[PDB]
Amino acid sequence: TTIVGVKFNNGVVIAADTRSTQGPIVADKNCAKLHRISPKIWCAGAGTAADTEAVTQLIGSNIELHSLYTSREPRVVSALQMLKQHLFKYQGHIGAYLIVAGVDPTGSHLFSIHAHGSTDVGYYLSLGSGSLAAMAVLESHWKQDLTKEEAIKLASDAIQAGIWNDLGSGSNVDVCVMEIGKDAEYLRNYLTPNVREEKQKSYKFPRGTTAVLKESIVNICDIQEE
Amino acid sequence: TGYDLSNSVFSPDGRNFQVEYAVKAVENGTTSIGIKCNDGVVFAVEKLITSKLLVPQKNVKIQVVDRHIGCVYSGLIPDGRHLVNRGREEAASFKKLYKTPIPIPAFADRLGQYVQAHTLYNSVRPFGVSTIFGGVDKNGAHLYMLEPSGSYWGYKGAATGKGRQSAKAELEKLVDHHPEGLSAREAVKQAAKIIYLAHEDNKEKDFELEISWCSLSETNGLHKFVKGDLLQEAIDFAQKEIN
Amino acid sequence: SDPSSINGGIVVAMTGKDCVAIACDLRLGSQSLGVSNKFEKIFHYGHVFLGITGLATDVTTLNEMFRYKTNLYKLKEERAIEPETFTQLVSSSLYERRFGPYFVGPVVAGINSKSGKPFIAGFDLIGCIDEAKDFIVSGTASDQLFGMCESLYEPNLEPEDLFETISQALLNAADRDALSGWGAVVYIIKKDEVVKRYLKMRQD
Amino acid sequence: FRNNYDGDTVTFSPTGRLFQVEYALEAIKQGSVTVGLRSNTHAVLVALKRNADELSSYQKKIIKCDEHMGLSLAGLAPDARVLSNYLRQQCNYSSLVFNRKLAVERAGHLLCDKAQKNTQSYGGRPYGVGLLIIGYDKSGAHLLEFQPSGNVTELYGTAIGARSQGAKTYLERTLDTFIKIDGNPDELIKAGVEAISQSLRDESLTVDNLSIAIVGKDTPFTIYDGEAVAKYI
Amino acid sequence: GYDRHITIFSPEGRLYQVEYAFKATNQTNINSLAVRGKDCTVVISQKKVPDKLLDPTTVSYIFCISRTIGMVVNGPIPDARNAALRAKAEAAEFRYKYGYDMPCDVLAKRMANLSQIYTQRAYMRPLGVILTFVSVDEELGPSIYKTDPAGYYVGYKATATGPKQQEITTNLENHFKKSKIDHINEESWEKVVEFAITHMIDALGTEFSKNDLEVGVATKDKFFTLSAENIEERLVAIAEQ
Amino acid sequence: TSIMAVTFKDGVILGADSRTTTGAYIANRVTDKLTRVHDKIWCCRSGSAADTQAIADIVQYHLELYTSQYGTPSTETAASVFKELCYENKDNLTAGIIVAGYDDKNKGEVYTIPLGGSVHKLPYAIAGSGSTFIYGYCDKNFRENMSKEETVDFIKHSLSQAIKWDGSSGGVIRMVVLTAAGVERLIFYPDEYEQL
Amino acid sequence: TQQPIVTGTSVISMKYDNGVIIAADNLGSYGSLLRFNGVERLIPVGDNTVVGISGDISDMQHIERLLKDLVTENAYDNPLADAEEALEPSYIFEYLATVMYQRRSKMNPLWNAIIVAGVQSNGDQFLRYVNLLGVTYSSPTLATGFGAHMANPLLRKVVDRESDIPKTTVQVAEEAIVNAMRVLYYRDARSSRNFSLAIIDKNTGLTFKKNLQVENMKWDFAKDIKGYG
Amino acid sequence: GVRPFGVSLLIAGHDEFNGFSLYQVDPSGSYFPWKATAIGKGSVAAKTFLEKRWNDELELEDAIHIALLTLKESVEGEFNGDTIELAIIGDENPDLLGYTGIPTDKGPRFRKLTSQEINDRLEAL
Repeated sequence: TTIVGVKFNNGVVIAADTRSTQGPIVADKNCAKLHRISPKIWCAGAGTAADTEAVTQLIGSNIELHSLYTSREPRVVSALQMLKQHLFKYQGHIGAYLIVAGVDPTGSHLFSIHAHGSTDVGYYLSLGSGSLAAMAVLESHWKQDLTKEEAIKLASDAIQAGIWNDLGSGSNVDVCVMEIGKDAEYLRNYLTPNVREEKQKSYKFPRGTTAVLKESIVNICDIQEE
Repeated sequence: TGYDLSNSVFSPDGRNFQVEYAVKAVENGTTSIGIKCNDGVVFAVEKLITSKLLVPQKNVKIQVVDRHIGCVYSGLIPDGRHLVNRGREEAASFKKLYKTPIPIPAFADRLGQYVQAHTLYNSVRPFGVSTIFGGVDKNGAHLYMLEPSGSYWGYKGAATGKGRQSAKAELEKLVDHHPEGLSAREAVKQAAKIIYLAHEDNKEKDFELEISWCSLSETNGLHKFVKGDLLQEAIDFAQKEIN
Repeated sequence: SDPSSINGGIVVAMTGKDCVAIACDLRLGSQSLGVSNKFEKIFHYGHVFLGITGLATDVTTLNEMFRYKTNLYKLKEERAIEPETFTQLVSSSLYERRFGPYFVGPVVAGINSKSGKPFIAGFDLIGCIDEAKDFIVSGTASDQLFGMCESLYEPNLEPEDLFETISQALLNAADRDALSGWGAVVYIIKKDEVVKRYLKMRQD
Repeated sequence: FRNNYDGDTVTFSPTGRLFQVEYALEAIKQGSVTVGLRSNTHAVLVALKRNADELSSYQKKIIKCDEHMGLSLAGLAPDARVLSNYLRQQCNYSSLVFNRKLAVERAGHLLCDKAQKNTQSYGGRPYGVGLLIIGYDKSGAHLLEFQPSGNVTELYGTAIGARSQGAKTYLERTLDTFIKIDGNPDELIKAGVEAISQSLRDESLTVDNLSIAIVGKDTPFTIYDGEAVAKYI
Repeated sequence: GYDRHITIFSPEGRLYQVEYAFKATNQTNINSLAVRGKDCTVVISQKKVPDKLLDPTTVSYIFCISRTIGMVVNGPIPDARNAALRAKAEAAEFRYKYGYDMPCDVLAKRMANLSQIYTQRAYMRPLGVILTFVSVDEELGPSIYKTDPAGYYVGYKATATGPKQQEITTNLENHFKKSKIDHINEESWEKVVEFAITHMIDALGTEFSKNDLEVGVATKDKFFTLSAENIEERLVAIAEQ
Repeated sequence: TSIMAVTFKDGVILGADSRTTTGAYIANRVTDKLTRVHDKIWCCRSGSAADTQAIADIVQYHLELYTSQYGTPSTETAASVFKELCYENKDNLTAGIIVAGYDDKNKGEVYTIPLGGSVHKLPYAIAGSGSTFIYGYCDKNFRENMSKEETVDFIKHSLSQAIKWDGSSGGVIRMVVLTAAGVERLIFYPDEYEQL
Repeated sequence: TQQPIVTGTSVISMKYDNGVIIAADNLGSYGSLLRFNGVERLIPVGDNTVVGISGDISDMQHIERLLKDLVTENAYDNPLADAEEALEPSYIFEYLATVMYQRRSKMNPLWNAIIVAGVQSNGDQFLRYVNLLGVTYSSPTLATGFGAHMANPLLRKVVDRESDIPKTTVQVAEEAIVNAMRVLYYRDARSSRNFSLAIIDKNTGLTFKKNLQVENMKWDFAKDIKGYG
Repeated sequence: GVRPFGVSLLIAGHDEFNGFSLYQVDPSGSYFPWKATAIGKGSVAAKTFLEKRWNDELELEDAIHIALLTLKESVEGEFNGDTIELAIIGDENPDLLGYTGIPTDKGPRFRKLTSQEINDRLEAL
């Protein structure tokens, strides 16, 4: 898990790797980790996987409810607040730790939220277990008032340091750039290290290698009225 | 009308008929006055002596609240006594939580919401007392009066019961003589005369004069009944001038 | 022994061209005692198939549970259960016991009836929604199975080819598992019809 | 005015006088006569024990509430009961928690309030029964009257129920004599007998009917009958 | 009639109870005025001057609900107070819930929904007050939202309320057509107050003292009441007419 | 973690560091912990960040209601509302909260609410990791009704020694100056005071 | 379950012929760290009672506030009261005990050890003890914790029994308390130099002597020794 | 003791499975799909007009012009696009999805037509 957040002048860019693991076995080659609270409020989730999806779905609705109720796009801080209280109640057993990002009419934000209930603001943040690796690049190169263009390089390069050092970081890098006044530009598969390669040898079996003891054909199809 | 036979229906009057009746009852109570002074307040009340079998100064109408809020009320005695008792309970919660005595307008607001609900609902009979209350809190001296309507305002004088008419007239001198309010000791004497002339409207039974005060300069901003010699003296001042 | 692995069992699914397969072994054991040679655990709600691994009493419970909920779906909405909606449905339930989760591994397989689109998805104890369309594995011997499925499987398999591939994957893991060995059944599920084949394999 | 306004506690007449209240008072007039009086050091209640017929035992209407408390009823029997058990309850709470005997005055403020709650409420019963409560606290002897209204009043002497005219007059006259008399249980108890004869149409003077209670700074709450009230009768 | 009393639908299907609330909210006879300047929102209400038995200042109709948001109340006082609680309360709760200051528009919507619940409650009799929220809103800038006793609500460019509301409206309508915008002229916050004071005097025909008015002014991040004497500074040029 | 407030002639000055560490890792070096609960009542947070942050939001909304209905809260009033929640939940929630706020009538007021949860007015207050280190240094150097500039300096002198002795203390010394003027921010880089 | 966090220390007290004396140093320690060196642990209620509270400071204020309300409650209803049903040390005492045992029954006490000292309406001297488990006794001499072992034995030399009460004058009693507190400062670390003294005498009311100091420290023995050297 | 909702709806909508759909929901709590329905004072008038001029098989573009005319019988003092709120549920708008770069998610079906847009549609009538 390596997730980054970088403010840039006219927005913010969030990135995280697609590779998913359940234990030391790779569950999914690709499955994006970047989840949609709303069109311009995205977050990427770390922690217990199950909890991260569930909390996003439950809270999602209330945020959607808010939006329509008020005829106005909720604040980035509004999502932040609502998220924080939920976790706090269970004193963090619900173990979602999230980078909350977004743009809204107020402006651009980047926060972190932990299951215990602690918050921070960062210009540039990193989360996951690959936080340590990604940050190091960030802290060595980042300057004040990076361009959008520059944020996007610094960002992607940082995910690469995660990939190579953290086993669970891997495959395609997916990026969502949220800019003031514009539809988020989800850059699906921005980065590709390498992909599945076909095995040298074929594992095609001539028919009749499987033996067939008995057969019963099931009809899920509609029996005649006749 | 049927609005008098079903509480809490919006009359085309805009005020339900029952609530109006409730006000009328305030008048059947005793002349009670309050005087806002320059560093405290005075409460004064006419307590009719029913008979010789009644026992001096033992069912006193003046009631203590908190430790700085002086309270007296006119109309249904049973209704008011429950209300004063409700009031302490509210103040109590306020003290524990915020670790501070209740401001007098805080106290008025809290009471205000309590009355309001109990008229907006069918189930709960409208209150039918007017309460004179106040004393010396942090923001100093205040005199407020709480209508059973649930309006309350700040005042510089209060008068209620039957003989309020007499009372208001005598209160106009106070303001002209001093925008400040009269000195708290001297206002004990004025207050007796006001109750006594307004007992010429309520002479049919005997009466006893009961005064109290909460004053920063003569009470240290705690509540006390004025008793003994100050009280007996006050009666003479009044007796002398109405002669 | 955690309650799931008392009863183990395995499920392995693959997509092929215009078809899905869902297949399992037939061994039911509790510990050292094997209890029944023949025992099913893949059920179907309409054209959508669900096999379920794990703790046996919880298997039975959830199967009823879902049968109940899916009945209402087809009646009220006046359309067949799809795989897409069904994946969310399995997920919702699983999460409600966060603490003390159902000790099961559900596996969806079915074809969306609106475009023929082959669909498989898996689940663990805690409601993870796994989107691998290549293959999905589940049970105790999930780890074994993954290792077969990753070498043997190839993108794009003819229906009759896919049937051989999955069968060898199920069979060899079976004999390298303890809590499996007895018999097998493969559902090969196509948009037109279902052929269900009881295989002949080695038995202890 | 049957039904309509003043037919239920919530609904006001225009003037705002409940007609029901006067009826609850009427229940007291229908009630057993009792005369209460005091001196500084003793409080003495005299009550005629009503009976249906000869064979029915002369029934106590003076009820000991506590060791140092007691009450007498005139009015509706069910109401008196719910109230009396409550008197007992409150006195026990204070003794346990706060050490003290429940003061007589302070118990009355609560009793008032309880009556007003039923007047606020939709439904329920405003208590339709009047109670003469006597007690010995650290303020010495007291005598209250509890009204169906709720109001509690410290009075030297009062009488409620049937033909109150003769005993009230009698008390006004002898007011000065029994209040000076202290340190004499026996004489207070005499004053009180003499008082109840005036109220009665000489229905009975029997030892068998009059029951006298006394609580003060001297005697605990003790019920006196037969021979003990034959001294003074 | 029983038909008058039922909280449930009347035979007409338009409540008698609702028409009644509308009667009520003109018992006090408070003519109030609220306009939108460029960057300032002015609210004015008659401050009655009673007898000396009451203090005049204390008597008010303009109340500070929260930061930025003020409320002018038209219709009886005890019901005003009842309502007032619920609005102060929600502004706080929203700030807790959502971690940002509540916008004007959202507070009015909440209160329309509570109004409607009141006629569904049998016991409850509907509140018979006008709540007009004024603010310098977070996004929208100067904002006026007027809420009816029934529970209808609508926004305003400018408004007046009272039995004599009609006269004031006309002046404000024609003014805005000549000015060809919806904002009272001048960026300056001070002189817009004075244009409001003046327009109130005209319509009603009665010159009001500082004693007879109260002036609440919205700026960025405060709603606050001016001094008695501040009012006078405006009033003096105007007063000779 | 080192936090402090020190009264002076014209009010009170709130100071804090800003470096918060998780294990050995510095999680954020620029953490804000001067949190406005009221216009001129601010609080300083130490202990568990999660818990103090929740606490501070609850109090905050409470003082808004108090301002509107009952009139403006004073520093004492605030100290009680912080106390009561801290006390009943002394065990579940860890809290080292300094409630300080400025009345023009009583100048600067500082009240410390320890874990146990009690109100104690002090001329100055220290808490967190770094307070043990400076406990005696401050007593030696305490001066009542001092100049505003001397107050700035003092905070700076004492905290530099906290950083030396404690490596989790550090980052920008932020300040909220409460005097009648208003609310003023000062920010002082490590670069200045560490070499000083 | 309440567990000690902030701490308090010994309270010494005794009966004598016309009243009682209670004294306690002024500390609110946080363990080894003597955080607060002047948190006044004696809380007078009227002149009638002075209630000495040791153990947690947090609960000292909880109870302090209960007492503040209790004064107001008493004054409600029959306010011409002043010595009748008006509060006594016993009234106060009984209330605390009952709450305390209910707190212990929810396995979460208020963690204090308390001595109520004062003079009844009769004039009789009152000294009665109650603590967090709910141990109740009265004794001519009473002390808590460290005081129990050290300042109690000297008190007993004087007021050995009931009969000795009259013989003990308020003057001897005054010497006795003051001398004893010096000893506790010498050999307990918790104990500060500052102490407060409160005398409830039936005739002179409350005489509350604050901020007295312990002097005449012994270092005459310190200078004799140099140990091994 | 709780009165019926004071309102009767049309819920018009679009979903994938059952295409465009048109409903009425009655404050009773009975609902019915229609080809065409209108409600309010001018319900009589309108329904007959739609019948004459249109049937479902006709395209949408024609119906918008038709609907304006129908509503125009109702009131003729002002028909300006300020006082008239007109919307369509139709095709997706992948612009208004608002998180472009993912195409598979359906955009919003609903698009509310501005006053200016109404005025364009008035000169097409």
